Amino acid sequence: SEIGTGFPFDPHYVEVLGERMHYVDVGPRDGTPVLFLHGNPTSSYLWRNIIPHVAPSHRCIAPDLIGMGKSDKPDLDYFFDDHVRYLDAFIEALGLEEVVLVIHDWGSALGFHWAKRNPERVKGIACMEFIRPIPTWDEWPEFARETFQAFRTADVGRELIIDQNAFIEGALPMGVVRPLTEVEMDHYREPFLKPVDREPLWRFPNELPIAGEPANIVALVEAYMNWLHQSPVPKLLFWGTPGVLIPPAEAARLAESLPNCKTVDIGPGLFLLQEDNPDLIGSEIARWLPGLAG
Ligand code: NA
Repeated sequence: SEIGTGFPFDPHYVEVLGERMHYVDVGPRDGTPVLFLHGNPTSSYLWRNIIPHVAPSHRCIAPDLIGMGKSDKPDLDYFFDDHVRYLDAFIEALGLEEVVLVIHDWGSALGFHWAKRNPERVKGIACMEFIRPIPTWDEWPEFARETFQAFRTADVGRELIIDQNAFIEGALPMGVVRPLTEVEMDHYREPFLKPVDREPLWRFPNELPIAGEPANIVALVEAYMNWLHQSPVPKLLFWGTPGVLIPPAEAARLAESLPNCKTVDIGPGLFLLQEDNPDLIGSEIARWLPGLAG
């Protein structure tokens, strides 16, 4: 597939709530910008081979979430609400008005939550392996079930994620169909070389709305899934087999229940669909974008 391992983007940094957040910023500076939101345990690196399909026709902005990627690492609890506050302010610091969202994992919770609060400002949502309510563990795929249950068990989770760096060395390769190369692994490892900096990677999977907990995250996600269900905004939904957060049966269900939703099968896929078929994801987004103007 010739999947590029390089990250050939000029680094940019903007002051947000007294901290520096890194972001990619390429492509033309008129038109509607496309805002790329990664999740755990990733960063803007996740979008490296999708962005070139879009940059020719649209501005691409891809921030690194606070405590992740090349962004500053303040001493926060790194709950979802921390991420909401920082992204809201990133968005304001960049003077963005209307945007198109391209989102994944916790980047999708952030995006969908920002959309619900600012519906008039989002012209489209491209999403994949995104956060929805997981009412039973039974719907979490077997192969990844014990991994995440352990992440969420008291003290054992921290030892795995902070001490063994398990999210990076274990969960991450598991969530990619193809074998990641060492070069790719080293980019992903980069922000988390020091154990103490791995805090956001532990808090996040403990924020996942699974089996009713944490209750506040469940309610928030349900609220944005309800907004999404009601919203006429154009939607582009990428899915793989068997997936992780989004099983093929869930995508098919959403294909019918979500208004103005086009679904796209990337082929074999787990968690980081971007790593398995970035050419289809990129080119489909690029084809879909011009229609957003009406
Ligand atoms: Na997570």
